[PDB]
Amino acid sequence: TDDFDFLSGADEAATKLDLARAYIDMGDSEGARDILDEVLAEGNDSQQAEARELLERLA
Repeated sequence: TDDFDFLSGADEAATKLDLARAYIDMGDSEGARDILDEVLAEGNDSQQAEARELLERLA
């Protein structure tokens, strides 16, 4: 069953890191930034670091 199919905080941050990259590829830096900010709050230390890297490319 799919009764318990839900994603695990880090899996969500991982997805969001990739979504953020897609927004960047598309030139929507505002859309990328909003998603990256979620990673800052949600991701582990590595994902937070990566999100910070991506945020710096936007500046």
